[PDB]
Amino acid sequence: ITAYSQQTRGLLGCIITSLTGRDKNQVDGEVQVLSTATQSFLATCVNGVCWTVYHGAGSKTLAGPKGPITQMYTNVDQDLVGWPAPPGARSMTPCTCGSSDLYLVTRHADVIPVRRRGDSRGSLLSPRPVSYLKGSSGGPLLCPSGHVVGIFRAAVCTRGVAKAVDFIPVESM
Amino acid sequence: GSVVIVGRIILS
Ligand SMILES: *[C@](O)(C(=O)O)[C@@H](CC(F)F)NC(=O)[C@@H](CC(C)C)NC(=O)[C@@]1(Cc2ccsc2C(=O)O)Cc2ccccc2N1
Repeated sequence: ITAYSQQTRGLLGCIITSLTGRDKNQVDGEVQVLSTATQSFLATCVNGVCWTVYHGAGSKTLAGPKGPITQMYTNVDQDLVGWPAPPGARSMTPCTCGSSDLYLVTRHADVIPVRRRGDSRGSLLSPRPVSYLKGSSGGPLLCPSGHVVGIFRAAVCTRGVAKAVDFIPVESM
Repeated sequence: GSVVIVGRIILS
């Protein structure tokens, strides 16, 4: 698995788009880099829904070509929200080959190995600074074949080093 | 206001 990223907006434009709800940029790729005023996170497109963490998006709309997109799925207890994916996003497919060495795609488009530990827990195969994972919530956890098994929720860390991640299973989507 | 897409990640 490889990844590369492409910024599409700067600061002024993010701000105004948030107030208008109206996104006329052409959308593409599997994973959207999102921002509000408060934070920046990711959304994984899986079966034509853009998914992301509830602790990031809250219950807010997603700016779209025609104006704000209402959440179609809002689960506060699973920390999961979903918007109808904007046209152009590349939709991933949920894994089922059931592999257990997994791949976390970050905001910096690195692709870090994660050992599946349980339904929605993983251990990093080599420690990263947690700072490096900041902004990656919502990102995809991939199996070797490129399918999605979930989206990053939370890093478990001590003294600044992320050892394990918590994730929301694709199952729950 | 809205959540805004400010970039993307392409998967290979
Ligand atoms: C995601 O929102 C993002 O930043 O893109 C990640 C952030 C990253 F992994 F750190 N999710 C969060 O940042 C958190 C949101 C919670 C409601 C789940 N929580 C954590 O990941 C957590 C680790 C961490 C983040 C910032 S400082 C820090 C830490 O562990 O010191 C914060 C936290 C507080 C209390 C108990 C557990 C955690 N995990």
